[PDB]
Amino acid sequence: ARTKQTARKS
Amino acid sequence: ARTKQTARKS
Amino acid sequence: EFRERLVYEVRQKCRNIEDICISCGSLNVTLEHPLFVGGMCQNCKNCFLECAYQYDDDGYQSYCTICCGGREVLMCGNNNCCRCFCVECVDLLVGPGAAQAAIKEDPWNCYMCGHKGTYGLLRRREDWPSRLQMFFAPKVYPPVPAEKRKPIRVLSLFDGIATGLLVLKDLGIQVDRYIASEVCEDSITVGMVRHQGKIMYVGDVRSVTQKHIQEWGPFDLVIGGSPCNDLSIVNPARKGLYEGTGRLFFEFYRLLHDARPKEGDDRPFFWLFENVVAMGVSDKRDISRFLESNPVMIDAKEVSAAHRARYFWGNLPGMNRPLASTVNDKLELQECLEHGRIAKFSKVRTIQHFPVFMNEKEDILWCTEMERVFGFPVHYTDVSNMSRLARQRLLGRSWSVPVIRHLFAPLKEYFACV
Amino acid sequence: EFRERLVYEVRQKCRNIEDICISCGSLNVTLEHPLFVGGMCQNCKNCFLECAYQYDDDGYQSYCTICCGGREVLMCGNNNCCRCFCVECVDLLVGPGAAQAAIKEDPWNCYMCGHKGTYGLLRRREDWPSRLQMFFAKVYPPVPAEKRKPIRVLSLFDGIATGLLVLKDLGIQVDRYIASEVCEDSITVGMVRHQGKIMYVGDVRSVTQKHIQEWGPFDLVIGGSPCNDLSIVNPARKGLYEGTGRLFFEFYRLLHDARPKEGDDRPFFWLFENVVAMGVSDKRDISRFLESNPVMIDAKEVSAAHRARYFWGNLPGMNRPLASTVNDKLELQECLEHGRIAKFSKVRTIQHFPVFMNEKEDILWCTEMERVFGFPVHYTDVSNMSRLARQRLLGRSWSVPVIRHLFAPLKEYFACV
Amino acid sequence: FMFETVPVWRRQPVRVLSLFEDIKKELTSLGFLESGSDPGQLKHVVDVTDTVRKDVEEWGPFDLVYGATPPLGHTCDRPPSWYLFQFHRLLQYARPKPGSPRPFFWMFVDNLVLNKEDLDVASRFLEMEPVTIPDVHAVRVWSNIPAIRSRHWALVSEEELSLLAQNKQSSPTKLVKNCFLPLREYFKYFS
Amino acid sequence: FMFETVPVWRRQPVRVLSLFEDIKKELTSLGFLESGSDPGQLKHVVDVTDTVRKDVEEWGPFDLVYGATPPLGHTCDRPPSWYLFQFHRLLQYARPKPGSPRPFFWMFVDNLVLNKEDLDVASRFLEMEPVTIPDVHGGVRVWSNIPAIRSALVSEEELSLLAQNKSSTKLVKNCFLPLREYFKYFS
Ligand SMILES: Nc1ncnc2c1ncn2[C@@H]1O[C@H](CSCC[C@H](N)C(=O)O)[C@@H](O)[C@H]1O
Ligand SMILES: Nc1ncnc2c1ncn2[C@@H]1O[C@H](CSCC[C@H](N)C(=O)O)[C@@H](O)[C@H]1O
Ligand SMILES: [Zn+2]
Ligand SMILES: [Zn+2]
Ligand SMILES: [Zn+2]
Ligand SMILES: [Zn+2]
Ligand SMILES: [Zn+2]
Ligand SMILES: [Zn+2]
Repeated sequence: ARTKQTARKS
Repeated sequence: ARTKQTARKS
Repeated sequence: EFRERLVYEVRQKCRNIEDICISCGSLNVTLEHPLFVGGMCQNCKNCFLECAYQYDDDGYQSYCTICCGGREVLMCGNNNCCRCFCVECVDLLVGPGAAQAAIKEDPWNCYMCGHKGTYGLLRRREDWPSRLQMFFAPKVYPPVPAEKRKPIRVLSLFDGIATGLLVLKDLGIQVDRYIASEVCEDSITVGMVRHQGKIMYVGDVRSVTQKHIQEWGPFDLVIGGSPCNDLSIVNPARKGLYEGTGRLFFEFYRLLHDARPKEGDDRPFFWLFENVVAMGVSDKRDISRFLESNPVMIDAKEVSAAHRARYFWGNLPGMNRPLASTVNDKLELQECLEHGRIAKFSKVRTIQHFPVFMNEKEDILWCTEMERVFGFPVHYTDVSNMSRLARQRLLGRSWSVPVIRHLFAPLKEYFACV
Repeated sequence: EFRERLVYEVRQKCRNIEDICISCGSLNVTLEHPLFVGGMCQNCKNCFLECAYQYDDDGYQSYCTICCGGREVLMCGNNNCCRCFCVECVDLLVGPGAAQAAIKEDPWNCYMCGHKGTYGLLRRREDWPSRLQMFFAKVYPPVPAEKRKPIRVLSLFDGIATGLLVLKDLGIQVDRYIASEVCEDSITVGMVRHQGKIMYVGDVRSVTQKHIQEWGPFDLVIGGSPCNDLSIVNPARKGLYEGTGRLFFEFYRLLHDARPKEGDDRPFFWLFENVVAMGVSDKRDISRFLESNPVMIDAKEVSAAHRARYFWGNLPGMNRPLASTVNDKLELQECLEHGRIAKFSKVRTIQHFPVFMNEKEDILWCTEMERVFGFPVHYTDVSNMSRLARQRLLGRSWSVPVIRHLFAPLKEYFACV
Repeated sequence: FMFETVPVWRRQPVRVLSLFEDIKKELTSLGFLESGSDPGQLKHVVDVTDTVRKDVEEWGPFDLVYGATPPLGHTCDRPPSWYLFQFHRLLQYARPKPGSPRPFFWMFVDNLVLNKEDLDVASRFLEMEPVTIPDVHAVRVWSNIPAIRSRHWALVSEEELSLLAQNKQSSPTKLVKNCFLPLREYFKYFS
Repeated sequence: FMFETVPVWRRQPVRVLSLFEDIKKELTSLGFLESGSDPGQLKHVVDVTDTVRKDVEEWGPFDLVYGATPPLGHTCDRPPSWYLFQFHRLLQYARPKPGSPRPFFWMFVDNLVLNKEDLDVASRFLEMEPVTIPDVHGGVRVWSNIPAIRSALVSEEELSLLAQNKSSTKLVKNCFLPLREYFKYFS
């Protein structure tokens, strides 16, 4: 499956 | 190394 | 990574999964997770409110569908589905190494999608649309399964510079039709150019008949914000809801009615009407009376660089939910300015008259800067030869793009993706 | 594919490589190939003129370095080098399968670069800079790829910074870009568009030789002074020696000041532009002072405007023919916004309203004018300047694809991004 | 005529929602309401401002919904459009759910109070042109009730009505009384 | 003073390029040119319009380059700036290649013909302010690298009126004196 990395918050 | 494809000409 | 021993004990048949918060592993279980089997603590519910319907520029969710956090996620292969699952969630509730198994599985289906519901101790809830419904808080539509979703059909009244269409695009929602009523040439122009002829422009909203509504084919979404000048209370010259352009409100009220599904037709349908918070009291009440609902108030400041407080009546999912700022957004006028110019304030005020310092001189906002304030892509209103005056006016009337993005986002769970 | 049988006889020591056109395998050998061993037919030379210095958006050559054609090419790994070699050329002159072997060779060097000068039946000529020079007709030899550095630029009467824009589009590294200008709107455009990088000085008449010296060596000096008092169709024209006409001479001064001394053989280039519609003694006097004659280039060939201009300078190959790359927009229609329709096929600026829009006769939209002039769309959407001001700014500027044509061979003398 | 005629013994007393004017009188006169004085079959509301759909639903089924602008002069607390919009709003609350074949009629009457823009708005919102019915020598009627045009009369150009309006002195109006006649096809007669 | 003084027996006759006015005889008067009538050591051109650097090179080495605007009234076929630009151009053609230590002098003289803007332009192109040397009994400008010209009130208003009145030229003869340091004297 495709994979990404999240944008950290606050 | 790297390879591309040319743009056909007028 | 704090729940591993708790979930260990969950599969050890020593702890109820429904007795644990499957999001953060808190023991402070209050709610049940709406999508899956397990408990939920309140803090995770708050997070879930801010985050669930946040999507990135790839059109996939910004964060994990379970924990509304997660550092690395698996995107979902199935068509029109946008969910993600962080590796970490999966390497617990499903089984260890299940994550890499989905990573390596080129045609992959997410657990909201796969035919059966068992995927370890993780199980999909059958009544979850209704629980989802309640979580965000009467005729309410359940979310359409990913494969059945289709392009949205849109009626947009008083369309202005086509903010609606822009946002739907930015969210990657497939748009079958976008009929728009407008009468201002400059705005029509902006729309025409910016969306490449796709908008079916009709004229005056007062020329749109029920027959028209019917033959312009079923609509999935009706939206609009009538002129506010005769409503806005700070205007000495007010004509009020029943005169001037105030009464254009009622045209929305008419056409919404015409566009609405009959009772017994349960197809998803959504509507959004916007106007200024600075109106009369009987005005606001009469609007609420006619749309049979009460407005939510949203201020752009939360998510843009303008003080812009507006009322929004409608039935979009989760429109009460808290407003979150994605990093793309530009809080502070400075973020919006051109180099060498400096911001007096941190937010522009439109519902010092010259908000900028440029080399000791006191300057107004540049149209490109104003575009940036309002959340529009820069140069969005650079289209014809209309005056600077006209381009200002156009941007003055429009919706704050990130506010509307917020309102439209959960429509993704009901319609088709690009 | 006409040369495969000829090359067999070339390697069989039955035909001289120097007796065949190594580009197309024509037997009509007239010239020698400037870069490599072999003959060249005239048609291929014409091609070589149009094509050699054509580069794509990747910053690599658009076509093969040998044949100036080729269907699939190998790009060059070495730094700052931009050449390509089609698989086909390689699969003959070097050896068979050498091409795919180079494809597979992750850090690869092209034959203009590789340590040795012989590479199969293909071997590099030693005097090739001079042959290159003469082919395109004090001259500087092309600097080896590893040695190249970022260009240093003096740009007088810079306008809306067309110079810098084109240098960026060609992917030429720019060390510095000092620019003289006096119009606030244009300065602004430049500032915004190139993100503060331009060092703005003021009036050209404030620029001293001392200044020229402390603003550090320049590799390229460019400019086009105001044409109003030069233009012959202007009744009120004041000519080369009065009005703004004399601003020409400031270019002439600063060029002199910026120029290297004899015995300093470092590459140096200059370009001055003005209108072809000038007086005769005017044009002669400019030629006298810059000690050269202008080339005339019209945008029409490559843009959608009739724009005929003189260009004095020493840029390589500036006599060479203009080619239209696919990116370019010939025809006003390609430049119009949808629902608008073009009367003419080219705009004319050195009826009065060139557009039909719903039965009425409309003027060009600034965004359309931008499209005509080769600028990226909205390039002059920057401040709160009037529509009049934005139009006038676009009125004065260089045709972007003409300047791209002029600046392109600088790539063989300076560093790449 | 859009509904099937009911057999007479099966017919039932009309139920009316009467919105600004009151038609209790002339509707009892024709025999539609029983002369026995009940509130019974007719509701009259005045300040609908806070009328909700649920209210209209609980004031029982309505077979006729009636509204009118207050006659010239006296009682215009609200602007003439307000009558049209508020009317329209409640009308939809009283409308039969689909698909109930039951007969449902409505009428809105201007007592010559709506100007030209207001007239256009009424006509677009009620999806028809009004019938103008005159005196001798003064009222406009929008309705789904059949055969309003059952009897033709004088032209009465808008200028006429305009001057008729102008006089507005000495400071109404059952010229509309006969229009309710075809309702006898579906509803009970009394006396 | 920028050059080393030459010993007298080693000194050689000045070579002069004289561009619009002619200095043949005040330079002969001072002993720089021999009164014997040669073309020899001085070249005088007038319409340089088609003068190329090759010409200046072939009219032999020049130790002094001189130019001046034609005096008021009569002879201005060309606009007053033209004299400065053409001068400046031929001057660079005449300049010694670097690094030739050889002494090289130049002078450009306005006979009160250049207005304020033209003056600014000259001063800027010749990289200096001019010395103004005046006409005296009851009541011209010079740019040069020759020493002690900068060695007489003359407000700009004075010159302005002086110019205006003059319908109806060598005060500059002495300026060439220091050239005797490097060049042969005659008589
Ligand atoms: N009769 C009419 N029919 C349709 N639109 C009208 C109208 N009268 C005014 N309008 C338009 O209604 C708009 C309301 S302002 C709302 C602008 C829009 N939301 C945006 O995002 O830009 C104005 O642009 C105005 O031109
Ligand atoms: N004294 C001065 N010093 C420097 N620039 C000047 C000047 N006087 C006028 N100019 C400028 O010279 C320009 C001439 S045309 C500029 C064209 C430019 N190549 C472009 O691409 O836009 C004008 O922009 C004008 O403002
Ligand atoms: Zn939790
Ligand atoms: Zn997770
Ligand atoms: Zn899925
Ligand atoms: Zn050939
Ligand atoms: Zn090739
Ligand atoms: Zn190379």
